[PDB]
Amino acid sequence: SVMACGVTGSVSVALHPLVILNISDHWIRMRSQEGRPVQVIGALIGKQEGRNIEVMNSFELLSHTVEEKIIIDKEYYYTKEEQFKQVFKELEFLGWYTTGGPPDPSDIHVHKQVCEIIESPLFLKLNPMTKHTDLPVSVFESVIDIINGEATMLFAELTYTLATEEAERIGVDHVARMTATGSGENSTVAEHLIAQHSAIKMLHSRVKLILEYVKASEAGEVPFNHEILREAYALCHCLPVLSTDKFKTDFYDQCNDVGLMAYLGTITKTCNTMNQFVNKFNVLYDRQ
Amino acid sequence: MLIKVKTLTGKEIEIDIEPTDKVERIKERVEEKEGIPPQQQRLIYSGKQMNDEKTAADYKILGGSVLHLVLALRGG
Amino acid sequence: SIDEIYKYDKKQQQEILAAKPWTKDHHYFKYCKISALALLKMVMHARSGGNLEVMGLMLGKVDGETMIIMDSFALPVEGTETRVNAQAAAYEYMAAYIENAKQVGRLENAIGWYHSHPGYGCWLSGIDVSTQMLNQQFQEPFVAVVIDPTRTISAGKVNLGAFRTYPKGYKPPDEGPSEYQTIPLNKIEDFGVHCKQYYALEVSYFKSSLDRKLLELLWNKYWVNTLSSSSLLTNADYTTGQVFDLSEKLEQSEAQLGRGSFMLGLETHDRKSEDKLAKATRDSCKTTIEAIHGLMSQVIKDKLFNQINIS
Repeated sequence: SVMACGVTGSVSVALHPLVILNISDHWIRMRSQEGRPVQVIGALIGKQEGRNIEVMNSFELLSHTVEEKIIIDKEYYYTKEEQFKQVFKELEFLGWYTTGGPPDPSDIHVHKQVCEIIESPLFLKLNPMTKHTDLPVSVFESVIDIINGEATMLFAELTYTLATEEAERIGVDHVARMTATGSGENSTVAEHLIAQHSAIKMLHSRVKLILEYVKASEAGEVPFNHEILREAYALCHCLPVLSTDKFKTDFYDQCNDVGLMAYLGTITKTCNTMNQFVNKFNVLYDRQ
Repeated sequence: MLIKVKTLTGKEIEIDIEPTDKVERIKERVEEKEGIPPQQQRLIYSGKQMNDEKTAADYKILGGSVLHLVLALRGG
Repeated sequence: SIDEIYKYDKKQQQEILAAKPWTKDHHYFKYCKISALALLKMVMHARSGGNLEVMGLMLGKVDGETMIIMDSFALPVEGTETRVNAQAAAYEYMAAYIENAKQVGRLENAIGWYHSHPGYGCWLSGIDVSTQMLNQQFQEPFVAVVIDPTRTISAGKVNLGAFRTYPKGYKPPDEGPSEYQTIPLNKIEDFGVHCKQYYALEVSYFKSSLDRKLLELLWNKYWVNTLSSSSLLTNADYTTGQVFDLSEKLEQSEAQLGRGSFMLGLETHDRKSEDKLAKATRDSCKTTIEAIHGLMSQVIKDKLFNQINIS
């Protein structure tokens, strides 16, 4: 590599999996057709709110190789910049991604061209040749650093986080599971309750990390503390979440409505089989 | 054949037609009777907008057939 | 396979397009596989509309009775629940997009359209079926898709149905039931007629490395808010509306069964008002299931949190 290897910069970036599945899919297509694996270079869009960056979405760009350098075509980008901004104008341009193993000069050449669009673009690099089990995307920003007195564009690496979007998550569930319907149609109870189930299972796991911490600060292995224990103490005390006389009746009033609602539906269902029984019986045992 | 056409005044007009005739001609007959320029006219035959250079036998229009006239349509 | 699916074949589409099997049968298709991309982009675009309708397009291919949805992209077009063939306004933006797409290396033809019905369920309306029926002649292959982006957050289950409708004057089979997500007071009627005209297709997926995970990890914190959906107030308006309309249907049923359909050596055939109680029982189920589903969001809180007290 070629890297400054400095202190972590002034922005944070957050990392998360489907888009690279979009990239991989292309890579497989391209590889089958041409007869050699072909990389794609592309844009990132997302947001920045503060100094922290949420990379929300991406799209592939066009490129060409003249010499050993890569040139991304500008006219192409500007046309795609006007169409994409009409639908998504909340999102904005963060930077780019490339493909390959450790950092090299041909990435720094292309990163200077991106500096023309926004003066501070992010760089992102994915190795699909990774022999390693951890997440093989690594994030950089470029720093202008002086080495031997001459100013050099050198990269600096960023750590990551995970962030929002429940609307999007419910699709990541479906995507993840890849389960098939059983004998029926899958039940209404089943389909409805899955979130509720998993939610309990999160609280099981949340109780567990707090609990083992409080014990550890008493026992040894973690030292004694005030700031975290005062807060855990306080967390216990809040329960149960209301007990007032005011809540009880309004809670039951809604429960009572949904108790009548259910009763009037189970009768309607029964009425139907009764009308069907009476129809079939009269034809056969009588003359109707 | 004589086809009836429903106009935008709320009435119906019968006009002279040959099956071989291009349909843009019918627009002109409708201008002649209803005073609406063929430039802004759109002929709808049973739910669909009639073409211009295409003929009336291409639409299988008979002498009992009825046309609907409406102004220009654009999606947006 | 896992990689065979990812590559697109131009020739497989050229054979299919010549052959044109769909003219024989429009109930022909049966499965769907939709990309992880297609789905996330479709939910986010739908959610950006708010509680206001938006349309987008899907790029894909077909292979046998499978439809494959490779990618999707949004359109800035208005006319989902008003304009018949709203897509036309979109055409110029689509022509741009497909051209831009081909040159980077995505060559896959348009498979269909997606739109969304926010806060009233996943079903095709009068506008939607009428726009699909033109598309199955002209556009082929063309499939309708619906998603709700608010309902989905509560249940945790993605409601996504990809459908196709039958052309005019085609007799439906006995294919009735589907997922029950309530409709408002005047929209009830519209579902009632249209449902048998179409069918939903079953969905599969695949996954790898940038979008999924910010969401997966975030849910680990996030989980509390989905259990405080508390529907009974949020969409209180739904219960009063459906129940007053369900009463009008029972009046229709009392007369229908009471006097009888006038027939002289003729027996009823498929209709959306044929055997009124048999229809009606199901309308009671879509309203009841949502109501108890409301109770179940309440029941969980009450048992999990409130029973702990202070020991």
